[PDB]
Amino acid sequence: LKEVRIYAQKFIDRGKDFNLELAIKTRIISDGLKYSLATGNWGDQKKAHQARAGVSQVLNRLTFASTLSHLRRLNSPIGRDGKLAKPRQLHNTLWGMVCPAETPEGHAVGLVKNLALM
Amino acid sequence: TNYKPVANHQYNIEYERKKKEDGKRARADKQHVLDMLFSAFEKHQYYNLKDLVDITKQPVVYLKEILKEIGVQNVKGIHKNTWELKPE
Amino acid sequence: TVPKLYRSVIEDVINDVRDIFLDDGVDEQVLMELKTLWENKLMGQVEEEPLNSEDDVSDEEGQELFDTENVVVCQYDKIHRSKNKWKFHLKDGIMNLNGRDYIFSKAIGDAEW
Amino acid sequence: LRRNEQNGAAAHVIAEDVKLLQFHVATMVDNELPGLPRAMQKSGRPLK
Amino acid sequence: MAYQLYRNTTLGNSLQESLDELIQSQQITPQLALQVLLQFDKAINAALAQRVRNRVNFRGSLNTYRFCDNVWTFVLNDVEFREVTELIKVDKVKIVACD
Amino acid sequence: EDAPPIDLQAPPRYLLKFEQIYLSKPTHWERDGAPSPMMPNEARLRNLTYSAPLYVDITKTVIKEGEEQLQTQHQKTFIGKIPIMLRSTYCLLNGLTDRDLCELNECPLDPGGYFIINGSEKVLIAQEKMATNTVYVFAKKDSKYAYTGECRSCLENSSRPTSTI
Amino acid sequence: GYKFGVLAKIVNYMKTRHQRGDTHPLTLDEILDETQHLDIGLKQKQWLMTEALVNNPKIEVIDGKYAFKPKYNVR
Amino acid sequence: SGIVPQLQNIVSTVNLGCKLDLKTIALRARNAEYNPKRFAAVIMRIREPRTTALIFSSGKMVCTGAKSEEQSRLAARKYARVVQKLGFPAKFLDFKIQNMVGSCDVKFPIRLEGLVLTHQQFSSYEPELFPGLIYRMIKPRIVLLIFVSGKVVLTGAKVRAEIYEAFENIYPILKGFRK
Amino acid sequence: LSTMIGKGTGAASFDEFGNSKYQNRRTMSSSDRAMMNAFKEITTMADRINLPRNIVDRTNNLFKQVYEQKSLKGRANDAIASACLYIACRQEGVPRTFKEICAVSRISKKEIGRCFKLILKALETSVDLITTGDFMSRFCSNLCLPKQVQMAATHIARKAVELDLVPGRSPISVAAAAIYMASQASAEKRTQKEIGDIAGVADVTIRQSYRLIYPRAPDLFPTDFKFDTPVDKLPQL
Repeated sequence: LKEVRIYAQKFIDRGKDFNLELAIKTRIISDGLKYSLATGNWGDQKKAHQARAGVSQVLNRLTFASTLSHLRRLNSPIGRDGKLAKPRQLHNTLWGMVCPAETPEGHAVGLVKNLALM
Repeated sequence: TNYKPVANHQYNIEYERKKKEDGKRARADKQHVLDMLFSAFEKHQYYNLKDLVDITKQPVVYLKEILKEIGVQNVKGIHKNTWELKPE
Repeated sequence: TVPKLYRSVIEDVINDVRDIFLDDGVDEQVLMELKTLWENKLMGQVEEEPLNSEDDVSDEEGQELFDTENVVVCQYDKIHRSKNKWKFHLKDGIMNLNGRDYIFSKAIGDAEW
Repeated sequence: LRRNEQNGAAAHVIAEDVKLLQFHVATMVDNELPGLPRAMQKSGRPLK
Repeated sequence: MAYQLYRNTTLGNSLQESLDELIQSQQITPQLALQVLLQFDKAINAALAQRVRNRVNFRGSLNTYRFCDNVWTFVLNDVEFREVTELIKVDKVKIVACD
Repeated sequence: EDAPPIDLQAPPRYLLKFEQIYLSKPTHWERDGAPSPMMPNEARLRNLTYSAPLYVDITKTVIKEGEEQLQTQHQKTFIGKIPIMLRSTYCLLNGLTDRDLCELNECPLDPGGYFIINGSEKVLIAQEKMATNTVYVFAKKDSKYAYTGECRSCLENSSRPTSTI
Repeated sequence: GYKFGVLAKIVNYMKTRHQRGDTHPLTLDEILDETQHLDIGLKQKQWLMTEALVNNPKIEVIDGKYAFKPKYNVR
Repeated sequence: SGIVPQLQNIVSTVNLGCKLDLKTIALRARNAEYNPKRFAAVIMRIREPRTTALIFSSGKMVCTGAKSEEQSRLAARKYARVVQKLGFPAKFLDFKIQNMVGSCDVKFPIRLEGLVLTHQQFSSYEPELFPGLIYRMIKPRIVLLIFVSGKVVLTGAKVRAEIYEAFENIYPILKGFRK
Repeated sequence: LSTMIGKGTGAASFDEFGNSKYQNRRTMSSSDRAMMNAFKEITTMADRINLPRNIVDRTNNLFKQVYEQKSLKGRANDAIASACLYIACRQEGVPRTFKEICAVSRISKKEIGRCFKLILKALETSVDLITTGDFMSRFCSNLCLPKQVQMAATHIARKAVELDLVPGRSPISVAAAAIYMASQASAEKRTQKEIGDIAGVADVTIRQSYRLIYPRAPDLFPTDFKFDTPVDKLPQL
């Protein structure tokens, strides 16, 4: 709508009517949605500095169980680089909600989780 | 049904027709332009060249040439340099 | 019919001049006298510089000078011509044909040149 | 900046140019200046 | 200071002649006569536009035409003014148009 | 719908309102311009993006200051393409029997739930965040505040991002 | 409008008259006659006689009347 | 070939050597029409030559519509006399023929699709823009409009020799694509 | 090649009154800036009619040559871009009609056609003549006609041109008439207005071209065509 307003403003200023179809830039939604899913950088390409990363990942097809697991994965807000035991701990409230066993070993222990079965 | 093939856009033929119907601005005699030019100065002390053209309805080059002989440009730092309709 | 339209024009004319006659301070009696008089009156040339080699290449110039024939005065909406013919989209106007006055609103005219 | 000096541009115009030259020279050596804008690579990636 | 078309007509000529008679008698100043003509032009122009709602047609041959300052001076020969109610024949006609 | 109508004024006044949204099947356009339904397997092989065309109804009303209003509706205006999650309600595989899926070279056991972007199967990982609009009181041992009660307030329908107090 | 435009025609007519070689001064009323300004307002007349025709550097007050200033200009 | 193109229109420009007042000419000229908003010249027409001429304030005049070289010069001279008869010092200086338009028929249909293929360097056939093939001859600088019906229009010639020479060159080419 | 200054973080980055002291400056060349805008316009038009990126890349290359050659410097860049887009489609073997290019461009058909001629002259290049079969796939697919009807229309137009039943007709007009003939001979029947809207041809033009090929309808149709409506009972108009 910002570019629809900008495009229509130029034509209305000149005194001529504007073509609505020519005002719409279809790349804005097509490429914006595609780019965020394509790269996983969440937000805008120009503003990748504040864009959340790792939201979109290539689906794991090593095994059927790995494929299912990747579709039920949970990412903790805490950054992987940062270290803090408490977010990595198995909180009581994960009962029935998050698998108490499935978690990667290494920097991501306790930060990447998987949904409980039901 | 989108972007259906068309030889010319409807908004474009209307603007083209309006421009053709209105026609190009004609170069009137100097005396008439001067008389109309000064009458405009009466309403407002200062006039912008772009807006002044509309009042005179004369070609920009022709208006500038006649305005240059008598009118002068005064530089204003607030917005820009504009023309002065006062001969002095 | 036309005389009735003329009478209506008189009413508009007198009404339209009442304000002006007050502005200049002239007595209203002038308007009454004006109407009375107005009603009565109605009812190998290598060196080509010399152009004298051609003569009688024009027509009589008295056509417009006389203007005694019927004259039509009106307004034009569109006037188109395609290589032979002139088309006239003349709007409301007046005509003076054989003294009798004709009035019209829409006029269409095709002529050959 | 050299053209502005030769062209005798306004002092404030040159001062703004000198500010940019200081920034580009500074971020050529250290692009992690505290409390200063980063020099990006035209794509959001800070220059190394 | 107006369109000034119908002055050179039977209606316009009569009005102009009448003003001359008063001027000769000193009844009206020359300025007043000009104002009267100016007001008449406004009234007649508005009168024709509103109270005339009849269409006409005509055909003929064009002998001469002119154009200047948005003013045509057509000169038609052997015009046949044809109307639904009546037909009028004329040897020559001059059509002056303005806009 | 929540988008404000676009008002233009520069005299004639133009208003644009986006009424209704339409989404078609994931379509692919050949170089000659012929559309065709895009099967997920074709997207994987030809490195296409599994996307559905997005159309919106737009009403254009113009006010010309002559006390006359002209209203025209541009039905189903193309405004872009939305990547489609596989086996979702708007996917081609939706509502296909296991036999139908095999005819499309699709595994019936494949659960879907991922996107195909440039032929790459992409899965959005659930992002965990603190609940919004809820008052939480925390104590910071080192900070200058003994206690700090925050609330991450967000508009209904997740409008302009969360504002924290 | 009014009160500010008739002066320009007076100046231009004065300039053109000087170009013809007429160095003789001209009265305010006389100049108005040839500039089609017979209807010029009264308060405009006094303003010209008091401010416009003296403050301008191209107007010379000679024997009461006003004349061009070719002496200041290089000729 | 046995076919000679017949000129359909000739454009000739002549300088009168004196500045003219366009407004005055329109008022007094018999057939002149002046519309500065539309065009900056004065358009005049004379029936006996059956030609139209444009008159500019600079004194240069363009004459068009003549069917022959003699008619163009005679028509141009007549226009100059009309301006001269209005009190201007109009003359007949550097009269020149700027363009000659000729048309003819080859009396057989032409396969324009084949012609453009063999002469793509000179031909330009775009049915979307124009239904006639545009051929730009190089040796004579003549542009030919060839049509499937066989009608051929030649234009841009400065002398009648080019019109005939251009047709003589293209006729054998057309004969090779007869339909 | 250049670097853009990022957003300020601390108080030192911001001037005495809010605004950042280090602001990006426009250092792009006028020629590059105009060329960058044309490529953006080229991609915007291509997305409107879903053109593949390879055609866009060909168009971008065409514009660069024309822009550098500078024979069209007097014409608007959008018209050059629109004409380059038209030429790229022809060069790739998937022509779009001038009307189809005009629909996705603010520039009119006349101005595209004029720039198209100049670009060919400037580039000293040519484009193969369009045939009726160059539009059948797009026109029939947009009309939602089956493959059998598309094949029938493709054969009818190709045979009609070979038989010279439509001499001098525009290939788009012939194709639209052929599609109408094939459409009327199958279950999926499309009106002249429907075919004209997709084809960009006035229904009168379809009527005229159709009337020329109607007399020899049985000859034009493919031999193995299943006539839902018999060729004898085809519309006569």
